[PDB]
This record gives sequence, structure tokens and C-alpha cells, in this order.
Amino acid sequence: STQREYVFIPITNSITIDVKITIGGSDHITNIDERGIHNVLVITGYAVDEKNGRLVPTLDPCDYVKGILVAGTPQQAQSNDFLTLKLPANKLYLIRKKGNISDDLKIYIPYSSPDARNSMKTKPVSISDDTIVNNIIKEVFDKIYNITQKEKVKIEKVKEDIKELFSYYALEQ
Amino acid sequence: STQREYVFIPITNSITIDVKITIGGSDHITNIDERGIHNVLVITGYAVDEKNGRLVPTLDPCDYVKGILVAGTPQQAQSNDFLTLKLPANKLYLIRKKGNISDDLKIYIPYSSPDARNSMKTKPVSISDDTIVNNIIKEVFDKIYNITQKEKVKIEKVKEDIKELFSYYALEQ
Amino acid sequence: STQREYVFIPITNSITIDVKITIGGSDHITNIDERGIHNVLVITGYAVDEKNGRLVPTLDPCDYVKGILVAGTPQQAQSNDFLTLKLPANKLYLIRKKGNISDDLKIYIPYSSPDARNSMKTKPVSISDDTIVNNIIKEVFDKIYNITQKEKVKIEKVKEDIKELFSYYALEQ
Amino acid sequence: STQREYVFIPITNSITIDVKITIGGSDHITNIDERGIHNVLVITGYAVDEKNGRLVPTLDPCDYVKGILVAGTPQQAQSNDFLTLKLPANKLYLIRKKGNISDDLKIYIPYSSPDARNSMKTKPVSISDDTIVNNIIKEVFDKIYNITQKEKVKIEKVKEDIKELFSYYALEQ
Amino acid sequence: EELLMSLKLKALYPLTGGYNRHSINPFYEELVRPTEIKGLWRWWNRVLFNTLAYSTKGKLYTYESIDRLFEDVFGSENKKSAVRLEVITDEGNDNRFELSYVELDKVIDCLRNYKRKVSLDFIDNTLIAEIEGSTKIPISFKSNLDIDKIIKDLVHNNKLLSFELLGFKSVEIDATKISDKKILKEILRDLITNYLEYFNIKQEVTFTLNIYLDKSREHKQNFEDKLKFALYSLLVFILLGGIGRKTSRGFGSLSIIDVKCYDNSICKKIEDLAKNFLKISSGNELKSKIESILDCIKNSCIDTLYIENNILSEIDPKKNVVYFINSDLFEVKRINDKEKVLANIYKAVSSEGCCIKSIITDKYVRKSFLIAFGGYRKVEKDKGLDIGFIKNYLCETCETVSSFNIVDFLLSEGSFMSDYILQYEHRNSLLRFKLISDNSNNSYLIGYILHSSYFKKIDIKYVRCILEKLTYCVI
Repeated sequence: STQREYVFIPITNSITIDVKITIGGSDHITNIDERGIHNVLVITGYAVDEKNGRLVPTLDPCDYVKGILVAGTPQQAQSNDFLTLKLPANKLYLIRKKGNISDDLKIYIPYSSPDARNSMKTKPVSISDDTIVNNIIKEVFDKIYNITQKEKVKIEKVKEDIKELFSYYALEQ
Repeated sequence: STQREYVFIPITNSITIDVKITIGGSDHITNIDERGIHNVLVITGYAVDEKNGRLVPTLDPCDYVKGILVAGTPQQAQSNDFLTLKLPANKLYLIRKKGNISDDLKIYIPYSSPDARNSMKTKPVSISDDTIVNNIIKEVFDKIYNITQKEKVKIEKVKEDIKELFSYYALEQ
Repeated sequence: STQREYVFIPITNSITIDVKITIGGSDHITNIDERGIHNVLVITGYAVDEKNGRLVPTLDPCDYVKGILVAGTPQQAQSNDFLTLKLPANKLYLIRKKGNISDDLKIYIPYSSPDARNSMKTKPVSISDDTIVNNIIKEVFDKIYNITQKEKVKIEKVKEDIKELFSYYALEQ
Repeated sequence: STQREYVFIPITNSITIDVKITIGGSDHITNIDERGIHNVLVITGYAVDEKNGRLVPTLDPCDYVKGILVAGTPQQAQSNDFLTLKLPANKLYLIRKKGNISDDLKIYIPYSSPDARNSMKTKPVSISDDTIVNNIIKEVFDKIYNITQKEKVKIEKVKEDIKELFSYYALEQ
Repeated sequence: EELLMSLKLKALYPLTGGYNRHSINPFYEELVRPTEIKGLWRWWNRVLFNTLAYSTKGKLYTYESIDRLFEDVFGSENKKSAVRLEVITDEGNDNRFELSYVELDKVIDCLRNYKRKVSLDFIDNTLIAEIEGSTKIPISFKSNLDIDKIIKDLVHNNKLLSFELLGFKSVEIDATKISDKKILKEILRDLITNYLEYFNIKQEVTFTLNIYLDKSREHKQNFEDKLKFALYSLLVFILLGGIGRKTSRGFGSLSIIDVKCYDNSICKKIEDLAKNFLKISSGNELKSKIESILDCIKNSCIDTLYIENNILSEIDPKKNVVYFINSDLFEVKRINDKEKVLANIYKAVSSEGCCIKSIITDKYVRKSFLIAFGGYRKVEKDKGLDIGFIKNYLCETCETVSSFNIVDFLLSEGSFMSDYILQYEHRNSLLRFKLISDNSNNSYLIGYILHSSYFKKIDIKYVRCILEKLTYCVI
């Protein structure tokens, strides 16, 4: 395919929507009609930063960052906070494999640089205080995927999975 | 009812075109629904003669040839180089069957006879040598479906699909 | 070495002899030395149609027809009903095989053109009617094997040898 | 295989090698490949005489002469002092067996003649005083097997088992 | 005691097991277990015997009495074995599995205070600890056994081998409670060993099989005749079965390199019939030999056929199962990529593979065929009519379009076979494959169907040309 955005999902209200025009087509990655959130790309070697999530590139393989994948905007046509790296659609470490993938994806991620004079100190924190659920599933799932997950009622499968979907570590600074 | 004609896949130089009218409609004996062809036909006890590429009947059950059946007649001038059977395809060894064929089939297979001045010991050799694989995709496969290399995502993998599927025996004499 | 025509055994009375071969020389393949019919040849993917039966050709490997191979001049010096197969004697399916046949082999197989514009609709055909079993034991066997079947013990045992071995297929039309 | 020849391990090396060329092919029996000394022949009822020692025969089953067996010609066709025996390789007693051995072996073991006017009265002699073992190492091991033994650690290892893996009885007259 | 005969054979990709279920372990290596030969030789004797008994008497006899009949040859609780096997595999080394070092202590730190499950995968000569909680961290190990590249290919490309890795590759690790590293470093360390040892696979394992006789077994009733019948069951074992694991799918297939003998008075026909496989030269020519060997055990050269003895015991069809050779379901094709067909057989035995989704083109006649032929299949009778509509094909007597009727398989209730054919996790596969050749480089796939006793009756030619198209697209 083409341009696509990796929306990492912590509990914070930092970059929840943050995303302008999509492709327009429905070549999405994570559609959750009735069978749980599937094809949930999550990447390793980053941290949610606990604030203004820029996904600092960490060098701990134990460390990682979870989230979803969707072909949104590059921050209203921006590149200074990205990677612009290309994919072969087999060196993507996907979760809950669902077969079908394209050949090449232009996956784009909120990027950063190493904050000097600060040991990163990535710290594991899962999803809790689930008032974030209706904050995100209405925003990043019912404004990004409001064709399924709204004409259905099997979202309790999603409800229980929200905390059971993304863990993450954080610099916690 | 219907009319069909045989096009197997050797590596030889006798598959140039030598074919009369196309389907008449657009329906072949095969389909394309996965990354690769389906509904390949098999005749047991025939070789390719590796020159003047018709299939001479042998009487060994261990004799392989396979391809796809193109619809139409062979110019009605070579009215003897073909079998012109008429069967409901339930007596037809077909691999990767994707459709129910209840009607009857006129199938025209390039035919011959030994006229044996000597012995005839067929030799098994399949297709390899990538220079050949994309060579047969251009003079055999851009003409069947009129769909290749215009909007496809499959053709480059069909080369892998043609490699491991189509295996032919050969006289090599 | 030289011609070895193939007589197949259907229920039909007309396909019985009509032959240009009595013993040929003294080199037979289907000897009845002690255990009845040996060296039975099988034809994969061919039918008999029970009428004008000269190995009507098909493609289904489920269809098979048995017979006997007899050494001599093929049927009236006429290319109307033959294939002229000079085989390496290693592509053959000899049920109850016995003895080491030579490397060279020139066999002749009755041929019929496929029934154009006619459905094949082949049917499995075993053999029955002990009376017509009492026929073939004289109808062909003591018409080919004058030096056989009268001065041994193996006379009535070829009955169930006939009853078990020789099945074939036919168009049933 | 073809012609082989066994040779004992006497502390007296008047016949240290005195045997001619190797196989002509590439097959030995004993070898020191990586772990230790492999197949070693033990024959019973034969004293050496250790003075032009060529395995004087006796009837005592207490006697034995261990030693390697290499596929050498019997001393440039020496027609005097061998047994020229062929055996199906099942009649060979191999201490430290390693791998399967050939179908039949034509071995020429040094055979002296059982002498008269002299009662045997054989006394056993074992290996010791490692300056005696190196006087055997290069002569019959690092000469016949003179390709390796300058590449691996197997040098002292060969002088470990020489002290005990090769004992014998001696006429001592 | 004296050497009866010697059989220099080879095995094709044998999966011989051990105490750890692998061919190699920290202590030794056996690619050929002489205990499996004796165990399979006995299994191919109780099959061939019941074949000789379902062609001359129309009778079937239980296993516990056939061996009781032959216990004067193979031995039992009352008599030592008369034949003793001795396998001398080539290269005769020690060759244990040694894991020099495995540098893994980050994945340890990736596993504190959490209940994940490590999983190993061998991606491009490097293995990765696939923590299903999204951490595909690599590991730098160093061991023996030199996994070349081919087995890594052959294992990953064969859907059967890769399916049986699902045991040897992963394990959960609870760490919410008290944890450690000296304990986790040893849990993970063996998880590597039990994984890499699965890759000690080799094609062309050449070994000899010496068989000795004691010459102290007086001819009780048919000793000289029982014995030479056992040799027959040994050849058909070599010619139809293999050693090791998943032999019903081609692995461990046996060949013949050269056969010697040392007692002409007994082995005479056996070595001769065995001599006829050193120079096979044509597919249907071996299809003749496969039948040539078989019939010489049947009505031709009837090896004393003393069934009239009060040792045997007719089976009960509603409560016993017996496998015997149906001399008709046999197919010899030709192949030139052993690894390809070895990985192709999955296309022919899986309820979704692209060989029986063509031949038996439906759901039910497809599955019900495998349920009765492809050994034991995991069929979950919690969904709708697809336990009865497959039952409707396997009933003892009901509306049948295809002849897959089982001797007492009734509907609306479960008899002994009703549960056995459905819920018994250890049932061999009647549909079998075997790749065979030597000295000719002409590999011939062999396909056949063992005839069972629970079958009411089977349409021969139908299920034959099912098997026919099977062996065709398996290449």
C-alpha cells in the first residue's frame, strides 16, 4: 500500500485524535466487528514518555510500545516528527495475525530524539483507570472505524480487551 | 454446450500462439481467486515430444502433463491434431477445483501418434530457471485472462505458483 | 522384438477375435503355465464402449481396462485401429507379472477415435454370466493356445481367474 | 573389499613394517580419526616367535596377537609367509569395533611355520616404557596413516592405548 | 547361535525418538533404535498374518493370540526371543548434544512479575525468543549438530513437522509470585535444548540390521516355517513401513542397499525376493514387484499355512480392530524431490489441503473419509449437524452415497467403535505413504490403504481412484 500511521495507545490524553485526513479508502489494519481487536501492530524499542508521547527510540529489547495501525495523515503533511520508513509486510511484527497484508507500507510514527543528560529509565505500566476506554473507543475507534463497532453490540469483547490490548513502558520523567 | 482447448506448460519452443478464437465470452476452465491459478487439468499417459508440441498418448500411468484449458476451436484446419472429447467433467482429473461443472465440455488437446521407428522412454523434468518463468508469463498468461500486470498484486507470486504446480513429462528424444 | 498386438476382453461377442494373429511365433506373453492368466496389461484412462470396442480414449484415471497382449501382425495391414507403439517394455502395467520380458517391445493397441459430439458417460464393468464365461474360455483361449488348456490340470481354475481378474470400464450407451 | 593384510605389534621391530603398498583404493579398517584407535583384530592360538616373528600357530585358546589390519599387498607378492585367507568378515574378532565392515576380505596375515624339535612354551609380553611405543607409532601408524596425526590432538592418545590395547604372547625360545 | 542374515538398509529423514522424544540427547545419539525395529517387525507380522488369514479363511485373529502363535519366534513372557536384532548404524560415534553457551539474560529480565509464554523460532540461522507479549528478542547460542540450512527449510516448509514443533517450542512462565534468575536461566536453557534437538534430522541414515538365530529352538510345530514367514513380514515391513515417527506420512522410509544371507535353507526365497529391489527401474515395474512379493505370501508358495491350531482366536468385530493388507490399494508413482513430496503429503491428509478439497469436493464426505482413514482426527462435536452429517456417512447401515460404513457404528447412540473411531487419541492412519529407492536415484512414492476390520465394507475402486488422484497431486 502507501502511507499509514502507527497510533500507539497509552492511557494519556496527549495525542488521542491528533490525526487529520486518512486515505479515504478502508484499507485499515485493525477492524473489530465482532472478533476482538485484530492485527494490532505493536513495536519494540520505544517508550510512551508518559507525556507528549513522541516514542523515544530506546535500545532495550525488553522495552516496547503497543498501539494500533491506520492510514491517517502525517500530522497535517509534516515529516520532522516521523521516520518515513518502508515496509516489506513480513518484517512487521504483527499481533493476532489475520493473513492478508499488502506488499509495502509507508508506516509513519511520532518520533523523537534522545533527551540529553537524562537516563531514560523506561518503566512498565499497563492500562488502568478505564475511563480512558470511552475516551478512546469513541475517538480512535468510533471516529476511525465507525462502520463496524457501532452497528454491532459485541463490543464487550472490545471492552474487556482495552486494558488487555496495550501494555507499555515509559521513561516516566 | 461449451468448447475448450488445451494449453499446457513446457519449456520448449512449440507454444508460440497457434490458437483460433478466444472464449467467445470470457469464461475459461480456470479462475483466479487466490494468488495463483486454479482448475488445472491433467492427462495421464501423455508426453510433450519437446518439438511440434502436441501430446502423444503413452500407456504408462506414470506420465505427467498439466495446464489450463482455453476455450475455443483450433482453427478447424488442424481438425486431426485434437481429440474433441465431450464429457461432463466428472471424468476429468482437475486440481484446485473451484467451480461445479455440470454442463458438458468440448476439450481439444494437441494430439499425435508415435509412428515409432524406435523406442520411447519419457523423462520427467519440471520447470525452473527463472528466466523461463517470467518468459512463459508473457506469451501464455497475459492472453488468458487479460488481467495481468495492469492492476494485479498476484502475478509475481504466480511465478512461484507456476513453479511448484505445473510438472510435465517429456520424451527428450 | 516384433509386433505384439493387444486383445482386450469385454463382454461383447463381436470384439472377440476378428484377428490376424493365431500364435504368431512361439513367444507369448500371457502364458497359462500353471496359475491361469498372468501378465495382464492394463490401459489407464480408456473405455471400450461395448460397441466398436477398440480402446475408446478418456482422461479419467478411475477408468481402466484389462486385456491380453498377443504377438503378431496387426489387423489387416490397416492403420485404422492402432497406435504402433514401440515401447521400452518398462512403461507397462502387467498384473500377475511373470518372466523377464526383453528391453525392446513393439505392441499394437486397438484404437477408436473419441466419439465426437457424443457423451462418454463411462461405467465400471466387472464380468459375470458364467455361461459367457464358458464362452471366452473357448471363444478365445482355445483359439489362440492350441497347445494349451487340454493336457494339464489347469482347466476349470481359469474360471474364477476370469471371474476375479478381468474387469474394465464401458460407456454403457 | 580386496586383498588386506593384518600385522601384529611386537616390541621387537625386526619386521617393523616389511610390508608393501596400500590398497590402491581408499579403504582402511583401523583408523584414529578423532576419538581413538578403531577396529583392532584379535586372532587366537598364535604366538609371534619375535625372531622373524610371523605368528607361529598353536592350539592353546589362551594365546592371542592383537594388531591393526591394513589393506596392503602381501609384501610385494611374498609367496612364503602368509595365510591368504578370504572370509565373510563375520569370522573376525575386532576389539574396539567401529562401523560395519566389508562383505569379504582377502587378508594375508604373517604366517610362519609351526616348528618341530621345540616345544612352544609361550610367555605373554605387554607394552610399557613409552620409548617403546613411539618406536612403533611413526613406523606403522604415522606411515600407513600418514595424512593426519599432524593435524589433531591424537598423538598422546595413540600412545595411551598402545600400552594396553595391543598385548600378545611370545614363544620366547 | 549363528548369524541368519544381514540387511544393509537406509532410512529417509527418520524421526527416531528417545527418552526426550528426539534422536539426540545430552548423553548419546540413536538415529535407529533396534527396539523399534523389533516392535514394528512384530506389528508388520500381526498385519501380514491377518492378511494371509483374510485371503484363505475369511477369518481375523486378535493380536494377543497371533504373537502367542509366533512367541516361539519373537518371544513372550514364556520364552525368550529366537531371533535377536543388532543394528550397527554407520559412523559409530558418540556425538551427544552439547550446548556450549546460550547468552540469554535479557529475556530473563523481560520475564519478571509477569505470566507470559516464551516461544522459539529459527529465523535465518538465528533463533528468537518470541515472548507473545510482543518481544521477539534474539539469542546468541553456540552448540553442536550443525543445523545446515535444509532442515530449517524442511521443518518450516512441512506443515506436519512444524505442527509437532508446537510442543517442543514454547512454555509458559509464571513470575507474578516469587521468581529468580538461576531458576529462570535453567528453565529457558533446557527449552533451547529440547528445541534444537528437534533439528537433528538427517536424510540417508545408512545402517545394517543383523539378525541372529540361536539354533537351539527345536522345531516345535512350524519353527522352520513360522520363522521363514516372519522374514516375509520383515520384508513387507521394510518395503511398506519405515522406522521412527510419522512413518504413516513418509518419514523414516526404509530402502534396501544390499542383502546378504548365511543360511540358504531358510532365507533362500527371502533374499531373492529382497534382491529384486536393488535395481528398480520403473514406477509400475515396482508396482508389479510390490504385488509380486505379496502374492508369493498368499496362494503362491503357501508357507505351511497351519491356521488349524488351538492358539488363535477369532476377533469380535464390534469390539476389536485389526489392520491387514488389501492387496489392491497400491500405487507407485515417481518423484525427484523427496523434500517436496514429503511436504506435499500435508496437502493430502488435511481437511483443508489442496488435494482432497479437489478429489472429495465437499465438507462431509471429505472429513468423514479422513475420520475413517486419516487416523484419529480432532473433531469437535459441539457445533451443529456436522457431527451427524458426517455420522450419516459412517453409520453401520443408513442412507449412504459413499461406502464408509463401520461395523457397528450406529446413530442415535454410541457403540464401542462409535467412540473409538471418534474419541481415541491414538489411532494409526490406514492411508499411508512411503518413499523408496536405491542405486538408481529413481525415487518412487508408494501409497496404500491398510484394510481394517471395523469397516462394514469398502467400495474398492472408488476409494482406490480417490487414492489414485491422491498420489498424483502429492507430487
